[PDB]
Amino acid sequence: LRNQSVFNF
Amino acid sequence: GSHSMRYFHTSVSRPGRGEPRFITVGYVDDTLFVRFDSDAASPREEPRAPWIEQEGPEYADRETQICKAKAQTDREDLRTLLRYYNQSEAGSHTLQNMYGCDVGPDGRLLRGYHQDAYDGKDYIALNEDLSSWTAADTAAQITQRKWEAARVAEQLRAYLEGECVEWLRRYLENGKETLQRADPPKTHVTHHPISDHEATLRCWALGFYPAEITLTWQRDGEDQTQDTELVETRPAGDRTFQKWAAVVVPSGEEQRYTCHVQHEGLPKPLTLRWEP
Amino acid sequence: MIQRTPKIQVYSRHPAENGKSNFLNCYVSGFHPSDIEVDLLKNGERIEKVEHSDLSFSKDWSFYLLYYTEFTPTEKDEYACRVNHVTLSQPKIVKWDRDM
Repeated sequence: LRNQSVFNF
Repeated sequence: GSHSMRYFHTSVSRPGRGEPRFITVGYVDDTLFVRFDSDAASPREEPRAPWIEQEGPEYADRETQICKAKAQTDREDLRTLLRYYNQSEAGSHTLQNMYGCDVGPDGRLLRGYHQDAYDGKDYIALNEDLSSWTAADTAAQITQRKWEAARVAEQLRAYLEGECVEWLRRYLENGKETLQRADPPKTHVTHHPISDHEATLRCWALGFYPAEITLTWQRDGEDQTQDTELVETRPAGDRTFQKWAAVVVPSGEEQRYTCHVQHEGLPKPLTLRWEP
Repeated sequence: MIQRTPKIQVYSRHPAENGKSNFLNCYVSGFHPSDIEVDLLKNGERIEKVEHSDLSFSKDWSFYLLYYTEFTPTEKDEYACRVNHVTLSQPKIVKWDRDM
């Protein structure tokens, strides 16, 4: 199951 | 045995040829189980192992939505790194990310990972503590400061110790027929004269799974590390892997050389010699 | 930019037996950047409809791909893999050798 969180550089 | 789950992602910009291509694949050990390619006709995360289709269409839609959102974050991140590295908008660049978890035979978390690379070089990695960061340079330090302010490590730690471990255990049970079966190597030694004074002995391992294997040559019981030619383990295309190790031997000294094979699928290790 | 040239291996899925259907593989690995051109050749000519794996990478970030096609080996037919990459001045040809 993938991680649903979104992080930007 | 011990197991791993990994998601891999690659975005490659192509200025003047549309938007960056995004490809992500998931693995349990050396088994590919899901894929997504933004250049497909109707991009969706597609199953690549029979044990994942049983998860249902809500599972597939949630995964497809994550893939589409990561393709978009990656496109924004590629634009950000052009700024952080003072680069022109003309060249092609690459962003890679891997994350996942390793569990022991008892299913307990051994370690978690989350790491990124830009143009093939380390950019920023979550440390083994799942709480602090290693930034490769002053550009990645800007991302580190942003991620420290937003407590990104804590969020990753929760995922890695929680869903990553639980869902890996679930897939290991649902796919136990294949994921928990080690196929031993089928082995043989070949002999090839090179000149009238030397010949090559090649030790083969075929049809094994997982890819991890140890193939070595000994002469009179001494390891021949420096003199062994060892090809990279390579996929056969039917889930299994192949490898060989070769040594150049003086004519008539063949009997002194032994090939040693270690692999999880074997009743126990093999000692082989050139037979005829 | 640091670039890495591909390693290339050409081999069959199952041990080669003349007249028996098999798969011809060309594994390219250890390369950066990811764009690469791979052809499988039968008697020096490009084999049509060759398939390949989805792009993935190793722990050191280098890329790998498997290109493959179904084939029935014969004593007469020669097979090879032809690779081009930004690190190569000209395409590199690796012949299929049943012993490697």
